[PDB]
Amino acid sequence: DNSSYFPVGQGPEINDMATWNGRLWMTTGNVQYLDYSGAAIVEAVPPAGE
Amino acid sequence: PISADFSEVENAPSFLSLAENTDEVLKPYTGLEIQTIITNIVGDANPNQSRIFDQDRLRGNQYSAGGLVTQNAVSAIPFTNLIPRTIRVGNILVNSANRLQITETNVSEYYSNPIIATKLSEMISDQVKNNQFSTWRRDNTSLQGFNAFDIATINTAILPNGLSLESMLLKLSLLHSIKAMNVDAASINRSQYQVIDHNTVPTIGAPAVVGVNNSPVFGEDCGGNNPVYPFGGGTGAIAFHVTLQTVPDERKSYAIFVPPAILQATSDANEALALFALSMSEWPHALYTVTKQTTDLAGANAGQQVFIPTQSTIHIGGRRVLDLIIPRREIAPNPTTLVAANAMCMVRPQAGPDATAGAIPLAAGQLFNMNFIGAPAFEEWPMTSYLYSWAGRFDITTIRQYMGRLATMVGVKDAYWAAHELNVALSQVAPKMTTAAGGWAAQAANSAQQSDVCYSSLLTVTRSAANFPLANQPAADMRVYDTDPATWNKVALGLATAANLVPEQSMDVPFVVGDARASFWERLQAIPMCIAWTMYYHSRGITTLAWDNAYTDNTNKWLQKMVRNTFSTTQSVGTIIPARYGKIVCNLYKNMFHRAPAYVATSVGGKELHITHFERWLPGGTYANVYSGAGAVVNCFSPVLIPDIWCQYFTAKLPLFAGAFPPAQGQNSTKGFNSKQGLMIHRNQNNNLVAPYLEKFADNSSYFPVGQGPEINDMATWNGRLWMTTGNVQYLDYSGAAIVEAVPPAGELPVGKQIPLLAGENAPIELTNAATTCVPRYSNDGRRIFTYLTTAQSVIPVQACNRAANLARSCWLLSNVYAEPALQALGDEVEDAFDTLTNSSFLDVAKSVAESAGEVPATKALTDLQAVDVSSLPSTSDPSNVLSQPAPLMSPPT
Amino acid sequence: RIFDQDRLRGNQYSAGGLVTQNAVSAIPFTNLIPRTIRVGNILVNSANRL
Amino acid sequence: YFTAKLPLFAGAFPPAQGQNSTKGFNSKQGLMIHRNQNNNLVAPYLEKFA
Repeated sequence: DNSSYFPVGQGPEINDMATWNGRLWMTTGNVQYLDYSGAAIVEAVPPAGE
Repeated sequence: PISADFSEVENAPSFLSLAENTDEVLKPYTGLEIQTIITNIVGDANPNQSRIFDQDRLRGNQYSAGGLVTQNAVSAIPFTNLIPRTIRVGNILVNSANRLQITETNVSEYYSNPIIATKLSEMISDQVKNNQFSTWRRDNTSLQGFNAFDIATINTAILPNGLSLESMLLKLSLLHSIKAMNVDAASINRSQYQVIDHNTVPTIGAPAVVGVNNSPVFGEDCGGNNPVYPFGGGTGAIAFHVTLQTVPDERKSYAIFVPPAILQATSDANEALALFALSMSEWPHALYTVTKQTTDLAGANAGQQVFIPTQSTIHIGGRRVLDLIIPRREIAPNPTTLVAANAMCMVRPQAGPDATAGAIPLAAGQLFNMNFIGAPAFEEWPMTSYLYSWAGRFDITTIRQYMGRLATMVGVKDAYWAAHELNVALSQVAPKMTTAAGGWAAQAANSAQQSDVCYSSLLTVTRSAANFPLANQPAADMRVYDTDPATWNKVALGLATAANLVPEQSMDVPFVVGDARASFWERLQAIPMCIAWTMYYHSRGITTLAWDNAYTDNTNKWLQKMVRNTFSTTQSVGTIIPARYGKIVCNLYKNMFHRAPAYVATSVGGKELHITHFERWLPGGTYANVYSGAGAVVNCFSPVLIPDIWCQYFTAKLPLFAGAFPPAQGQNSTKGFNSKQGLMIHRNQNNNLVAPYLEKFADNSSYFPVGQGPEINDMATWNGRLWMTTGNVQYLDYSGAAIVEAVPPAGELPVGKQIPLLAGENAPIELTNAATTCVPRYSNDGRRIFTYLTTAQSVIPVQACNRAANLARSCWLLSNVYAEPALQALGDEVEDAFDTLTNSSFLDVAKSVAESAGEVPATKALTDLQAVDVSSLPSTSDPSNVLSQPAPLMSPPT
Repeated sequence: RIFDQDRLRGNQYSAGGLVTQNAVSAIPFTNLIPRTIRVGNILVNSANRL
Repeated sequence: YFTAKLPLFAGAFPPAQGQNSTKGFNSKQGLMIHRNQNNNLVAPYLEKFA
């Protein structure tokens, strides 16, 4: 129940293997930081691949 | 609950059964009981994702008396706090013609849980006594950055009462309730803007703006950029002191310390100081405003409406001027020079980010010039202007952390929750009803009747009679506790403690304090209060004009008692005592909702008693009454505020006379009670008037005997509702004469407020949105009132009482559900993984602090060793004890 | 006032699902015989034998 | 109307009877509501794998 907005008072859970996979996606040269619908998030983002 | 068949209404509980004392423990009413019924959100959801902007109505299918079904029928949530100062008129937004609402509080000292001096105080007295052997004036007694001569004078002459903290927590809760409007429009109800202005439509996209002193009309701006108190009309004064010596003699006794434990955040602490100063000066310091974009019902014309929060107009009296005594950064000799002072103040106060005009003008961010001995001149600021500047800077999320540190010093859980109960009780408000035949009505735009409003207690809210600042004070509406500066100073420095003051964790702060949903949730907490007060006033038949004159009248001895006992105007042993019949309403609440109201203790001679907000109202107000469709007043009904579907769909258990009319099912529809129930029909000299089966005493009292009034009897009241719900009742004397009270145009009943519809909604039909239970029985001059029908009109209903005929009625098509309580704690909280990684350490360090109130690692056994003459230490000859109440024994005869 | 107590009264349910409130029916019997009948709003002599 | 026995998802909607008309299954049945980034779309209780 945390798929697009986290439920109030809760945040992401520790899970190593998922973080490992996230590093695998990042270490490719063209990662894209978006949300569940595929829209932009409010944080500033690196020029692509940095 | 809604009834399914006549078998269910016939087996409903009697009123006396629900008013019995109940002994069991019960959970607090968080308002989420109503949320899971009128909303998509069962269980949790993020407020952003839920759009509770559209979750602001009761919805359902309705069944008509004629057999048709009206799908997607609707009803407004009755309560609000916003007051329009600019009403839409003729599709064009314009200035309000009517003066603003006001409220008054009776603040005072009362005995609280008994208080006792701490070990730290004993150590201080021993330090002084030991110091007396040496001709050295020395500063052993300094604590937390305060002067040694100050800790000595804060350690003297304790007051028995106890400590409250309640008025402090009121001011904080009112402020929070106002800043909670500042969040995005997606999570405030649409209806909340249109309870009083039914011709406007708010826009979802843009958040509301919270300003100060902006109002167009009746001088509501309190001097604008140059401010004054809205009520007194004056201007305050505030001064900061490193030490108590620089305080002028006229007011060295009223000084308050500002403990270092607040301001410990690396978050701006100059603001936390301002919010400590705000919570002890007089409230309101200015009239807050909520400006919101809105549009015409056609969507055509757009504008910025102005609103006044109901929290911003209630007067909690107190202190115009303050001396705030700031902690010292570095232990040191008292700063005879200035640079020794400023570079050693733990915080150096400065004005907030807003400019002000008038005498002593303040540029934004201006710095206060510190007070110290031998200074060239004394310096102070007006406090209305000092508070005007920070007024835009507070917000919900910072109040949450503030109160989170405040909780660490003193427990604030139960006290805050009770203060929040007072908040809801005094701020939520609803417009008076319009009589009609059908399901909707509203008063003419920008009329005096449109804006007239009432409390959850069915008492009307008073209006101002002249432009602000008000020249003269209104009567008190309710009485609250006060917070003594003296024992505050004692408690903040660990020198004193009480069982209600035990320190708590920052996580214990109740959920409303943080959330953006809090406005909606306050809106939902006032309904059960009206349900309780409504069942109370409707159990007896007394009319509005009759309550209105009751306190004084000499026509009947019973009526004077019946009002004198509902208000809190009694005392014993120097403390407040709860109203005698407020306990009935409290019991009635506990029995219907299976939830316990928040309470606070009063110590009568050391015996604690619980006061609830049901028991602390004061006499003076007019009672709630409906208006005609033309605007003429109607006196004849008992007091009413809300449609009875609210009363009957949200209670776990209910009184019999108030149950819903059952659905048509084949042959059966509705039915009435007869002589087999102990009842009997009234007849008079006229042969064309018929009154229902009623009590047998009804035969022998055209006038009630003095010392006596109408008695509870559910079934006769039910029959009275059956006569009323036909479209053509007649309200008359035992003889068929007209009563003195003003009566509705024929066949009309009070009905709930109209609001604009969304696509797919339908308006409520017939009596689906009316009040029905308000059956008059006691006239102003002591007569009974009878509901009559003509003979031919009378035949079907009487047979319905005899169970030989059926009467058609409308109903909601809604089933019954009532949840077990959603949360025990009164605070939301969830383990994170780190909470589990670091569990036990927190669990015992917590308990090791809760017992550690007023403790230090040095014990008397160590500090004895350093003493010169141990036998003469006062801690030896005076072991400390809890002070008794009203006062500790003195001068005993040996 | 049993002058007005001269009918069967009650609610009726239709085959189409509507409810007709305050529906009525006459008490069938009598003994009085008019010898002057109202006709055209104007009262006139009876045409029929006793 | 012509089967001796039938699958549950295909049964007829029940007749109105006094208060009751038709009703739906919830989390007590093992189901749960779908929500997305949009705040103005709601989907029924469905499977948990949904």
